[PDB]
Amino acid sequence: VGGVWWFFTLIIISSYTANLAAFLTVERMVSPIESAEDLSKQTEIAYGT
Amino acid sequence: KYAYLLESTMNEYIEQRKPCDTMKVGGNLDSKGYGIATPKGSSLGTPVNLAVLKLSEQGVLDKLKNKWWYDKGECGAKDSGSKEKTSALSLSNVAGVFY
Amino acid sequence: PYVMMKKNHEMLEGNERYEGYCVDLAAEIAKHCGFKYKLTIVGDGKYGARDADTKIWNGMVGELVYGKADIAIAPLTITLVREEVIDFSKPFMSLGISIMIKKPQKSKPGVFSFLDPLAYEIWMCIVFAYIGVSVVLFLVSRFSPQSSESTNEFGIFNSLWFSLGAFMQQGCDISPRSLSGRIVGGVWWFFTLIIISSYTANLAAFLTVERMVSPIESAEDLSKQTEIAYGTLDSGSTKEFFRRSKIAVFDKMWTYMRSAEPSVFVRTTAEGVARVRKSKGKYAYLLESTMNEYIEQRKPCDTMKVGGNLDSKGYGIATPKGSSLGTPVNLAVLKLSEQGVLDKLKNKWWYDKGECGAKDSGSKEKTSALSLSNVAGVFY
Amino acid sequence: LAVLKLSEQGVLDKLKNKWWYDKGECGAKDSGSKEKTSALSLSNVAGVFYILVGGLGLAMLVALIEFCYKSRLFDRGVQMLLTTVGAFA
Amino acid sequence: IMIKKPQKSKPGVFSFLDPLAYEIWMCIVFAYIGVSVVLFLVSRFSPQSSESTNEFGIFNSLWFSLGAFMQQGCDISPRSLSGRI
Amino acid sequence: AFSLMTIAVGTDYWLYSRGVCKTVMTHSGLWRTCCLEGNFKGLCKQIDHFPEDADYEADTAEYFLRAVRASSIFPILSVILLFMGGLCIAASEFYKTRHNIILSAGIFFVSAGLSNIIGIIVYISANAGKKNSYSYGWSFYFGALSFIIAEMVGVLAVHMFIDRHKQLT
Ligand SMILES: NS(=O)(=O)c1cc2c(cc1Cl)N[C@H]([C@H]1C[C@H]3C=C[C@@H]1C3)NS2(=O)=O
Ligand SMILES: N[C@@H](CCC(=O)O)C(=O)O
Repeated sequence: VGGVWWFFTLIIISSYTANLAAFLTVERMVSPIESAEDLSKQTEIAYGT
Repeated sequence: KYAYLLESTMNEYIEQRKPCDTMKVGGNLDSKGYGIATPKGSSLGTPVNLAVLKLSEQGVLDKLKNKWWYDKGECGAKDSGSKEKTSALSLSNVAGVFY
Repeated sequence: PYVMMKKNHEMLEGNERYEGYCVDLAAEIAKHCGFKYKLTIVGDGKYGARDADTKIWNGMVGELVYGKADIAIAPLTITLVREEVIDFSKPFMSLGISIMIKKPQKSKPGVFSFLDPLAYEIWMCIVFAYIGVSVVLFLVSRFSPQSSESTNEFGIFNSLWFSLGAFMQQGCDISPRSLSGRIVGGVWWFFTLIIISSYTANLAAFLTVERMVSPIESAEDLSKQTEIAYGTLDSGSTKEFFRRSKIAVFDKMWTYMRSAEPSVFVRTTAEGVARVRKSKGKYAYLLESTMNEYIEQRKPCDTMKVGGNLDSKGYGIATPKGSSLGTPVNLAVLKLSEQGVLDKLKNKWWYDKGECGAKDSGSKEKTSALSLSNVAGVFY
Repeated sequence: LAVLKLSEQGVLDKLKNKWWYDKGECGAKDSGSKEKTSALSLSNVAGVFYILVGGLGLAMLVALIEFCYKSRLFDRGVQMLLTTVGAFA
Repeated sequence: IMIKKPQKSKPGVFSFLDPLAYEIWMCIVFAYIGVSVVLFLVSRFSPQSSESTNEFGIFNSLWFSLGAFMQQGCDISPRSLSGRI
Repeated sequence: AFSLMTIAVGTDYWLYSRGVCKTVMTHSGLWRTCCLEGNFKGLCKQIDHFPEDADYEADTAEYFLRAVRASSIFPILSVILLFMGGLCIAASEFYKTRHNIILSAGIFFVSAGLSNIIGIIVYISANAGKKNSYSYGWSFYFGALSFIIAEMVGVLAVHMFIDRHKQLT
């Protein structure tokens, strides 16, 4: 039980710490509403022509 | 709180030109085209019909498009995607771990 | 999908035989314009580009010059040289030249992908090193000196447990106490420092650059490859578009189309589709924009569209020059554009035949959270 | 004058790379355009395996030479002397 | 000048110690012997339960410091204020 | 463990890869490489450490790795130490009550695996450097099993020697 859970630990931790610098510094945009169908289902905003 | 609708070559011209604080989302809801207009029955209609096809096949309208939308406005983000830089951590990056 | 015959085409005859985009388009024209139509396929098979000096553009336009056909509701490029001989209406689709290539086949899924940053030989030779060190650490620790050899806690099964504890980095409660036993435990510590850190460094590498890409995904990339040859449809306006080349990268493309070993041209676009699939990544084919996205929605989804359109041309309904029928047809193109029908007819034939179902918009982001399918092996 | 014409439009720039490079077949210019990540092979990491078997060779050897010693620093009055020679050196 | 290509270079047998230069591997071993002799000298200062309580001889202090460097710690810990520094 | 190795030294299906058979799949080995799936089939050729476009000159790393490989000194030493270990087992019945030949046996069985494990590595490391989609057959898995069986003998040789001097105790 201890030997396999150690091998479980060695994979999950190394898959965790593989790119931990980038997931704390993601710098992505939110992109709230798009493609005029989310515009059809989110009417808090105002339209204009 | 305000999402404005306009034409495609306006929205690209706004977003490329500074302060560049809007975003073009989605595609074209209805596709349409600007056309050079002449009076009906004019003698100056038929070479005009030929002249646009001259500029499009030779690549002038492509060359006119790459000239004008680059010359006036350039928001810096459109060509800054290739640059990658590294930075230190901040305490704002890991603050829930302290919490 | 412009005009292609029904599945029961041998049973049916007449205008009910053919279907497609233009057949639905020809129904909507006469619905608004008020005539009755009859479909005649050309015996050529080529769209009808420039003639071989004979000047009767061999194809559709030769049927339009000869007075054999009245209108051309057909995929036909509105370019300059076709305009001087026949009339076009306003365009009903917008499309450009596009490079179509093979899939990279760089997907590579796995269930045991956690064993990937080291090879199978090393994961074998780790186990051989694990057993070999564990018995040497035993054979050292149990010699002739209650008994003073009983002071050591190192049986063989404790030696199996010590070498696993050093390799898994967790450490053990027991530790060697003799000078000969600290040599075997000391070198195995140096072994598990390099081998584990080779794993943790390369597993970071296989979790940053795991992606599918094509190396020739741009216009200038395709221009510079003599390995990836490229041709287009014979007797088409695309072939005529490179005959009258202007730009330096377009002139560079026209050099390799002349000096082609062997001849890169095909008689039909689908023959060029079949040529890329037989080439398996070593040949590219430049065809239309609306044609390329229809190839993606068909079987067996082994093509991809790389790069944007080279230009922006269109297809138009064509009449011979000076025809009275064709001026309300020009209004009929503008009507089907205004009531969304040209969108809706394009919404018809490009939606229902989406058997591929990928809708590959792609994720250009590199910071992807690990799915459970990536590391489901260690849970097993 | 015709050479001075062609050099200024860049024709000789256009002619030289076309005949030297494009007629040539060596693709070392775009071989480095793509880069890959591979698994570690045993040819890459074998010196650590060489130290390990070399470490096990030393480990069995010291346990043997000490054992034959038992089957069949030191003496304080001289360890002061080794300190003096050590302090001098 | 024209030469034949190097055609490539294989990574060597001992290529694992390439991320650090050979000045560092000298200075790590010098830091290894430096810490091990000090850690022995700190814990043995003549206070049997006198002078024999600590396990840290010179041969144990070699084994603690190499244990602490290879990321697998050992049983013995300094258990004194000047030793734990 | 002696019989598994002496087969694997003699037999020649250690490696399955695309290669030539007279100078496409091959019955390669330490000494005699052979061939299958061809017009020739079984026309075995004694392999050579070729310098023709190997282009190694005074490469003390590459020359010594291949000279050990061309000699195969580690699998042969894995035989010689393993037979002398078996000679100590035969000399446990005769010349008995000496009790140190049982210690002496377990050294040779463990060191046969140490001769085996680095003989595995100098075979694999000299191999790569293309031969895509190579296979290791089942001759290589005999020596893999000849590793593990020889260790458990060297295990049980020690555990008998434990009981020999606990009898003296
Ligand atoms: N984008 S597309 O190919 O689907 C497409 C392209 C075009 C369409 C309709 C569609 Cl669906 N109609 C327009 C039409 C509207 C008016 C301007 C040009 C014609 C008359 N032409 S277009 O701009 O060539
Ligand atoms: N619709 C096109 C097909 C040929 C081509 O793409 O060049 C035409 O008739 O011009």
